[PDB]
Amino acid sequence: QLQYDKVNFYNEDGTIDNLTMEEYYRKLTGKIASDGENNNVVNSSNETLYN
Amino acid sequence: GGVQVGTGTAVESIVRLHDEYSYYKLKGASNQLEYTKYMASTLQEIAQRFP
Repeated sequence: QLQYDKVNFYNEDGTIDNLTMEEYYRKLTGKIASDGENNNVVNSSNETLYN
Repeated sequence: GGVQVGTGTAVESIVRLHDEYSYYKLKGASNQLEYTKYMASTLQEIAQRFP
């Protein structure tokens, strides 16, 4: 049953945030990925510049 | 002595082909060319930001 259940984490924002660890992995990882391409789009924005 | 003695020819000049009317013809050409060329560089410089 716990495998279904959403449970709360005691986080740096002080939250007790009902959740599945899966989504935490999702939200943690997806956030990490977002940074990459966004920057490397900026690189593409930059390569409009430097060239 | 009743017979002709001619001093003949003497030589002096240092000059070149000219027209004052033309001189400012060239002046204006530079002036307007200067406007457009600088205009051009700044134009595309800004337009260059993004294709």
